[PDB]
Amino acid sequence: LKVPPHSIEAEQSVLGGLMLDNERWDDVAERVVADDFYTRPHRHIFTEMARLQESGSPIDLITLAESLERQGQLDSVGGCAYLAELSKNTPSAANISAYADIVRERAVVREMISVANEIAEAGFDPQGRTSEDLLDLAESRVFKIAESRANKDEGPKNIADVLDATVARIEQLFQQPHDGVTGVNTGYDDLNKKTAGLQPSDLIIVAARPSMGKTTFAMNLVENAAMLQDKPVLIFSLEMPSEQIMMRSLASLSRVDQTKIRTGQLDDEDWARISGTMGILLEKRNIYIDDSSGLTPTEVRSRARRIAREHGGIGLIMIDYLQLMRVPALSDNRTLEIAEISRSLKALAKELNVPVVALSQLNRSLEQRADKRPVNSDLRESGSIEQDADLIMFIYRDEVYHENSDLKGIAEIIIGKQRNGPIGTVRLTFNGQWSRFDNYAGPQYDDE
Amino acid sequence: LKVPPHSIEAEQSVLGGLMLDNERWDDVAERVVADDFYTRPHRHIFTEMARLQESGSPIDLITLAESLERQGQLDSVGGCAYLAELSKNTPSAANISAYADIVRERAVVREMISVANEIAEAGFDPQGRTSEDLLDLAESRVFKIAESRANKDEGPKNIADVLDATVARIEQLFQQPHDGVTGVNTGYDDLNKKTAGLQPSDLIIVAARPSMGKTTFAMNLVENAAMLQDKPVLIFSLEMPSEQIMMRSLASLSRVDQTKIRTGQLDDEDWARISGTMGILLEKRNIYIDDSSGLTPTEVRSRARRIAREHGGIGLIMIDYLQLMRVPALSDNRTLEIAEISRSLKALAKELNVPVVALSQLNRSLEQRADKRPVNSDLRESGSIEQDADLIMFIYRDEVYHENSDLKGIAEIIIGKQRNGPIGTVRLTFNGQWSRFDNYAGPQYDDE
Amino acid sequence: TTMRILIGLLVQNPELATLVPPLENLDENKLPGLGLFRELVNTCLSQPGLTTGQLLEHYRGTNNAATLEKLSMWDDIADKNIAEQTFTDSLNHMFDSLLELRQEELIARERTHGLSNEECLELWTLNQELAK
DNA sequence: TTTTTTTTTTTTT
Ligand SMILES: Nc1ncnc2c1ncn2[C@@H]1O[C@H](COP(=O)(O)OP(=O)(O)O)[C@@H](O)[C@H]1O
Ligand SMILES: Nc1ncnc2c1ncn2[C@@H]1O[C@H](COP(=O)(O)OP(=O)(O)O)[C@@H](O)[C@H]1O
Ligand code: ALF
Ligand code: ALF
Ligand SMILES: [Mg+2]
Ligand SMILES: [Mg+2]
Repeated sequence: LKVPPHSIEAEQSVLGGLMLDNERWDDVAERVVADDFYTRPHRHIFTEMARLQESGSPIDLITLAESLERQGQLDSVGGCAYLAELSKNTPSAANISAYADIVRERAVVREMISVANEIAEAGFDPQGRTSEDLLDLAESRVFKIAESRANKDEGPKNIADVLDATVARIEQLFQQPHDGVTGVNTGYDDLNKKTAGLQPSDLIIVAARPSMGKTTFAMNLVENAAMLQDKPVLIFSLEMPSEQIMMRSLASLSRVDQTKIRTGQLDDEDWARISGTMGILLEKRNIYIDDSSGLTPTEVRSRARRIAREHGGIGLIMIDYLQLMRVPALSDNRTLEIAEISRSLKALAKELNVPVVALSQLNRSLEQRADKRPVNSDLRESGSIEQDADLIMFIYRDEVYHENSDLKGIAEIIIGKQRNGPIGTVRLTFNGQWSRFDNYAGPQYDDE
Repeated sequence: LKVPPHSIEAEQSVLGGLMLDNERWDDVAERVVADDFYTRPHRHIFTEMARLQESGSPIDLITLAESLERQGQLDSVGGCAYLAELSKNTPSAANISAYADIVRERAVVREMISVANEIAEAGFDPQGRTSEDLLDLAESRVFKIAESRANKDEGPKNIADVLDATVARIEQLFQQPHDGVTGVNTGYDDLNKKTAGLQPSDLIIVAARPSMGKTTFAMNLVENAAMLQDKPVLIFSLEMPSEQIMMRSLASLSRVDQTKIRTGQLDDEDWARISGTMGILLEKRNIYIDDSSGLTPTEVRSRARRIAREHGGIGLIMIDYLQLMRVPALSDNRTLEIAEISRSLKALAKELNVPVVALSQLNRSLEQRADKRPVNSDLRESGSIEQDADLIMFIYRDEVYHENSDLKGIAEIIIGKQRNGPIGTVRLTFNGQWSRFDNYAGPQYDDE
Repeated sequence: TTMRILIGLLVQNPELATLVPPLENLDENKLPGLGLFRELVNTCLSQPGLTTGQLLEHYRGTNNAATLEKLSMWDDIADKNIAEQTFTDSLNHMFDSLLELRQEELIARERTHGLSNEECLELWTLNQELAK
């Protein structure tokens, strides 16, 4: 006698919370309905609660008991004793939303079980229905379950939208071409335009071959975010110690030769710039760095939670880098370890609702191709990283692979994957002297 | 029967406090893991709590009980009655950190006891293993426990102190008026200018095709370091016996033909120079050599620690070379073995805070390209080497692949990777007669 | 179990006993052996500004001093201000037994011969306090 | 279950 899956405790908690806190009815109304309660008395009680709320009466023990007695259904549920027990057994109504979600889970699972039972009954007795008929019946039954998935738009915009956009742009060419920055500012006009800033809850993967300025680009983004927001930002520099990272940051901010900074060959003017940068940084105090080695995802999550709770959230998270993270449980298979790391980081980003720039590295096969511009598959263990990543940005430098290149000092940031925006190339001016990236002010090349 | 040490009260207190305060989960999270709990039911409970919190769900009696029941694990943990007992027995979560620390202490003590028992059992029954194998196993087991406790430090605590310390260190570096070289002098003006010497803690990989003098350049750097400092320098000549290496060193230092030294066709002046070199070396006594082949990272680390302790640190470490090292645990996958070796060498360098020049060799694809100048792609078993490599230098000789080359006697040191400095080409004079490298004193070619 | 923790906390830090809200009216039959806890609280309240040894030596004429001494070491923590919140939470949990009694008796009377409007009303009022 | 290595045969430029 396999009892249908259910949760007496969850239903009791929801009912008690409704008896205690009426204000959270709406949060419960959207999640669950009367039918979702496995036990019929709970269905009756929720129906009466809905009727009282619709009439505007408050939901409490006395009013609910009176209303149920007036309907003669009070005996069917258990009277003042049972309703008082329902109100009593709830630890707190603050978690009524979670109980409602669990009840919805149970209701959906029971619906799936009933659908399976109906399909099995149809299979046992086709009643002259063809195999095609039974398959279509099963598919129709299952599609009811997948109503909460949808597909949204896949790209095809009709002629009317094209005309509207064309007219708007032709008119705004005379006007000011604003960007529309909503996310965390990237500090660069074109990148902000194509990305609308670093979207919260979205996983961003910056990839490049080593020595391409991957860490440099990430640090520049983090510094720009810190100077353009008050919320703290977080960095996990497993690859390098905090000292080198801070030296890079100071060299970029002060626009001074990082070689001088490292060597200590600093003049009075450069020293004054460094002092000003130090003052600005110690004024902000919105940057946090961890020089830990071999961090596991759980440690990163716990530390991020600590910092967010202490400072009421985090503006940005940075990880340097994915392939350094360790999962001793999945050490046997590297690919599974990487996939689990990526999934955990994505879940962390969603839970904290903060942009997360986690760095990644490419397989050598990229350099075997005639064109060395990276693509999505070039990621090492691209199987899972590409799937989990919401935004993927590749860093390329033609000057690196061609000393006679005409694009000297130019770095290409190619958005190769973007769920909520367009892919494409962007150009930036790379000053290796300061290890910095700047908005590209050169002639615009057509994106062909 | 010696029962393993444990504290059921601390585990119960932590479990109850987590139900009473989810916010302090972080304090529990960074102090204790699921495997720490002596009793398996507590391990399962902690696992379920971690799973729920990772999902964002609240850790409470009802949600936890239902989560366990979803995996059929509720009755395995004593059931709802046991969960209620756990919730009741805890007065408050104020002292939860102390309880987590106590649980960690007990778990680590049990781990130590288990390792000791395993070592004793292996000693009783070596199963044919030599004593050295058992001692190395015990070394690894103890080192694992020692490293597993590095969880309190290395975290992104309040940045202000970290920033102040880093800025103070930068100021200290500035105040020390060095002559441009802040690290182990390479003995070459241009290379020191571009690299500021071999920095502490940094992994340096010198690579080139075989016969290019990679070992020659490595030994020249070693000699320069030994003559320009008093700290010891350590060499692992897995490729060659100590005899040939020392003969090369004497030929370079004395600037006498290696052929004559090898053949013993030495005149009075040559023997006088050799005697002077011998006297200088015997006066220095800052060089140590190991010609043992098949050395694993563990033995290298142990011997490095021994030498550092006996001589108060090491100025430089040299390994000839990477691919020869053995990791039987990863012998099945050569790439994984090489990655483990490289990462272990990087960790050793960081621990001892010394430059470690580990030599490497390139793939044949380089010689199939029109341009034979090595690049980052050309390393053999490459992916991990470059990632762990903080500095990468390639050795090229156009004269080798072109008999009518105008660069006869000239060698190109291409700094292809430099975290804190520029990449580019340098030229040196190669005296293969003496197996030596010298500063290039010809016309300076501008690097395009 | 909770009684052992309460006794250990009371013995460990006699200074905090002055902050205990009154509990004289509460019967000692509800919790197991609650008379010892109430007697200890009353005795410690009688002499503010005392040391742990002078409180321990009070009950040397009885055989229950061994339990007090063995509980004092147990659940010992170096920080003082941390223990006050735990003690306050334990006191609140103990005081909740009164509301537990009052709602249990009302439920028992409901099952015995029902309840009127005012009776279920007061049951609801008492139960609302339990959640908070 | 994957990264390497490096044969071999083709295409393409
Ligand atoms: N003094 C300098 N002059 C010019 N370029 C420099 C200087 N210092 C560093 N760089 C550049 O900064 C880059 C940073 O390299 P790295 O951080 O290792 O790359 P990634 O982080 O992308 O793996 C190098 O490729 C180098 O060209
Ligand atoms: N008597 C000599 N005259 C000229 N060149 C020599 C002489 N002896 C050795 N060499 C050079 O020194 C190099 C050392 O080779 P080797 O150590 O095998 O290179 P690597 O260490 O890079 O594999 C040789 O390639 C050779 O050209
Ligand atoms: F070599 Al890097 F980030 F500096 F991959
Ligand atoms: F042939 Al060699 F180092 F001498 F690779
Ligand atoms: Mg980097
Ligand atoms: Mg050699």
